[PDB]
Amino acid sequence: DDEFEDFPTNIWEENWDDVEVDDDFTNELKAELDRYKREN
Amino acid sequence: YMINDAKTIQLVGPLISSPDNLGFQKRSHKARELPRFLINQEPQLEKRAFVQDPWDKANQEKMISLEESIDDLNELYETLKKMRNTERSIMEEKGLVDIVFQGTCLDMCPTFERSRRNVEYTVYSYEKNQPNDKKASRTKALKVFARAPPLPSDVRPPHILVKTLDYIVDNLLTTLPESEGFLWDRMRSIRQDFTYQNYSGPEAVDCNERIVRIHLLILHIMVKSNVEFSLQQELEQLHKSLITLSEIYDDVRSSGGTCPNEAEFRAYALLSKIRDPQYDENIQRLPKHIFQDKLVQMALCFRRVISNSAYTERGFVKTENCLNFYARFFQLMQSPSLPLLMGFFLQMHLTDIRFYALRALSHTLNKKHKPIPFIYLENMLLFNNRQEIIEFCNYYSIEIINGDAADLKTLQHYSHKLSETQPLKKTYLTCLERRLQKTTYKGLING
Amino acid sequence: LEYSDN
Amino acid sequence: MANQLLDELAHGNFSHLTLNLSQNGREIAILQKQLTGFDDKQLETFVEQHPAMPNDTRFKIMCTSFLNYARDVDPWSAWSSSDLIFEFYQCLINCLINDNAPHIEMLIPVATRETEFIINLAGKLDSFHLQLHTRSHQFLSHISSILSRLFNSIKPPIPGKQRILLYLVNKLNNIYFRIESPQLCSNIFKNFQPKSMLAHFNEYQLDQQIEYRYLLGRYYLLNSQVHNAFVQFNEAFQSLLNLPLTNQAITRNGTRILNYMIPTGLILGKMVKWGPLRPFLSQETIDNWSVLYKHVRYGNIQGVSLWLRQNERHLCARQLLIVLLEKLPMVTYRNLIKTVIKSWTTEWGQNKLPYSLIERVLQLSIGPTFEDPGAQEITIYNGIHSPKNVENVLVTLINLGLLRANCFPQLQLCVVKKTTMIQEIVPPVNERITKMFPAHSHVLW
Repeated sequence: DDEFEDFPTNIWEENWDDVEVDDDFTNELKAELDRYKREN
Repeated sequence: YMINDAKTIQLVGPLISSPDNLGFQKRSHKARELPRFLINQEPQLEKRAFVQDPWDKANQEKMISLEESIDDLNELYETLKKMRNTERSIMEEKGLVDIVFQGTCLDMCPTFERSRRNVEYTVYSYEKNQPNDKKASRTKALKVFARAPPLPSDVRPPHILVKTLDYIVDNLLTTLPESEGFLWDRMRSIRQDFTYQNYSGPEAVDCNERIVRIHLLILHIMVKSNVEFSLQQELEQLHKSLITLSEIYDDVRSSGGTCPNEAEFRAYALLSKIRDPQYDENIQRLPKHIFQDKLVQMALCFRRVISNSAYTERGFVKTENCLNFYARFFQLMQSPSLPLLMGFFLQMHLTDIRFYALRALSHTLNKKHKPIPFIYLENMLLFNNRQEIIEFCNYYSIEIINGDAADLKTLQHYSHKLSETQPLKKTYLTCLERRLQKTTYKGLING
Repeated sequence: LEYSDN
Repeated sequence: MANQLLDELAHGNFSHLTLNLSQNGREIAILQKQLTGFDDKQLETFVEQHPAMPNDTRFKIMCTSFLNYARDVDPWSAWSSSDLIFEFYQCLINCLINDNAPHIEMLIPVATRETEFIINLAGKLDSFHLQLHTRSHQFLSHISSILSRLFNSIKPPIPGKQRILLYLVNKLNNIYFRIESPQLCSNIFKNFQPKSMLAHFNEYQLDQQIEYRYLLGRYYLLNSQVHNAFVQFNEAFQSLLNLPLTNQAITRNGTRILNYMIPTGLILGKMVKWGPLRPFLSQETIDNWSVLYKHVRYGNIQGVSLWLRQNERHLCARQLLIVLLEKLPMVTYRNLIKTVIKSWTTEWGQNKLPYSLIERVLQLSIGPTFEDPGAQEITIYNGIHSPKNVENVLVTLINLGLLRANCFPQLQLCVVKKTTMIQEIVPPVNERITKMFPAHSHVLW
């Protein structure tokens, strides 16, 4: 469980928002934005 | 004395696997007394048969007959008081007084209690059989919240309190709001009788549950009728009943029992302190079937949308990434699936939510923005009428332009509380008021 | 219509 | 033989003064046989008349209680012998309250050694609370009361009592969390620093510091102070990486703090590299959090809601479901708005965002909700977010500082600064949250 037992370097993505990694959801999102612009 | 049972000893197990190897020999030991840290008074969680001394009930019969015969209130009170002193003396000999304690007051109000209030002229018109009558009626009087150990005649048995509470629900709810102080005091007495007997069985749960619903119903009636009443006293008493009721649920759960309406009143506990994180961890420890009930899910859905990161109050620490979904809050209040009693509880935060809705919106407007028309605010914050919003703007010194628009950039206060000013009168939602008019009070409280 | 930080 | 043990205790030797019969059974069994024919008055008078015994009454009663424990101990029944064990332990701690108690320096190792044993015993007994007609978590609660009295007794003047101060604090907090009453840890934290006589917090042993920060951050997370909780979680794990990993117990403690560090870091908009965390977390756990990262990085509210629902039970056990449900959606919205702004303003040169555009992108992100016919019954997952509240989402983002824009309720659009750089519009999440909510320094003192 969560109780500790007995005892006898950066780890965070500093640049994660700026770097772009493609995924299906973003492509679907960009499809909606493109569709909206065509409508208007 | 420590419990010495073969089954319990076998179940717990030995300290070591093989005491014989270490040279130990089986020994017989005296039954030692129970240590001070292990003694606990288990509240009763099961139905208990009602039994009374035959002399005790005969004494009450004499009191009833004596009350009918004597017409002078002063004379009747003195005779009853002398009988009480004799009654306490024999009960001390009988041992049924200060140890299990059981009440014997078969009627709604003790005969001695009715006599005492008759000479003090403290009997309300509700208790009297007729308004011109001078003696409190036996079939309509109710015991007063008391504050010498109580005698078994003063306290009433649990199966009478359920009958007493039924009388209040059926024959006294329609008298609100004029009888707010009467019902609030009388119901508080009912819980006092339970704690005298140290009883927490199904009768206590059923009675405590309905008391909470009355307080929620009373809470809406007072604000709707615009009648001055004590608010903090009402809320604190409601909060005390919820933590007491929640405490009973843990004891029933720890004993392997169950309560059919636990989920409903876990939800009320969450709404008692909306912005207190302590109740968020308590609900998480509860079993799955309680955490996933619709009443509980609806309750903590409100807790998220009310959560505002700019909520400023003395002795309050703000938290990160609070939703502050004021628009979603008013969409839930209009939902037909919202239980009505939960709506009454949430109406107490309408002023706070509306202020932080406008305060949050005020920060997202440029200096050259036109005043927001009242028509837009009413559809957003669900104001009953234009008279309510204009009072709201005047309370917080929001400038009003042409009588139909609000100049949000003129808002200066960052907290819903003003140090000098009295708090704004509590309001309500007309949507919930309409729902109330379609349901009787008796049907709503019973469920 | 231009942005203006507060 | 009994007189020999008294001489051993009188001179300060505590080799045989232990409650663990595994390493003391032979001595006590002989002691019980010789002492089986005496009364409680006999034992008390036996200790008093013994030569060289310290005059302190605290030490006198502790010796008598141990002799009383030895005489009436029942090895075959832990429950029947339970009262003797707890009675001796309380007397042992009471002997340790006074700073000038005799043989206190040699008594300190005894108290720590017996405390670990009795904590284990109390946990076993409280499991059978129903059959013993005792309230739940009663034995642990009694011990916590004993330790709490000891903790209050510690005051700054290296005295042995001061040496185990942080050790005592960790024991107290672990009991409070175990008895499901963690709000009691507030008193311990508020008084820990004043009682400590060390110049700096890092002067304590590194193993105890990691345990303390783990509990302190865990305590902060209960009060929904994620930034304060994160600082302790981040600092504790940084210290843990220095320790050698060959113990295989550091790793199990390493994955315990990560179970709280990762969700807390995500709330503040911080993603964790899976490289250094590879040994501590199983591959199944890596994938489970990776799914959440993908949903929150690209502004998928429905995905975040579904992930919490799928992982509801184990998050609810660690007091994480409510906090994650509170804070994750607002970070998810920021990434969602950042995506549309990037493809609408920085590329197409339009600084006006109509609410209609955001509404149709929210209903794609959120999907079915309570009002939709699909979800007839309101749940915690499909009852908070609705695409209709376009302005409400934008208003909260601007107030939180995650978005720099102005909204026009009448025009049904929000205007933004017309700039190619997105950092001028949507600042990085962690910098804004930390700026608005400063956290206490990871260096306590």
